[PDB]
Amino acid sequence: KXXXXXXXXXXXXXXXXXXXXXXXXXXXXXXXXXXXXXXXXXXXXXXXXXXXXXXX
Amino acid sequence: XXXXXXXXXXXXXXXXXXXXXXXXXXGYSMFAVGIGALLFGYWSMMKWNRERRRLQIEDFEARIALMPL
Repeated sequence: KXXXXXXXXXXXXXXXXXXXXXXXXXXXXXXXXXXXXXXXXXXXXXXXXXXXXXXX
Repeated sequence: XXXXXXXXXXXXXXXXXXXXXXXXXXGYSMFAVGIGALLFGYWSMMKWNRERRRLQIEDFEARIALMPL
């Protein structure tokens, strides 16, 4: 019969897709990003005049 | 006639003879068999482990093939 086929060595992970079904990419479990990214500004500080301490 | 204990020596039993002598093993020849058995030991053992690999991959393939499980 044509039923006989030997594995020989290994599968080596085969990739095949045809049906897909709704694609499905993003679901996971999380609903929200939560507060998003924190506000951070970049401008590079010049010198900053006068120290905070009593002795200057 | 007088009869007493007679003297007999014949072979004298050999006065102090060494019996201890080197036998079978020589020295360098024993290492050729000793280390020779080791080199024969690893070569015979590792070929079986390569034959075990034929079984190993085939055993884990059964898990991948079985998805209704």
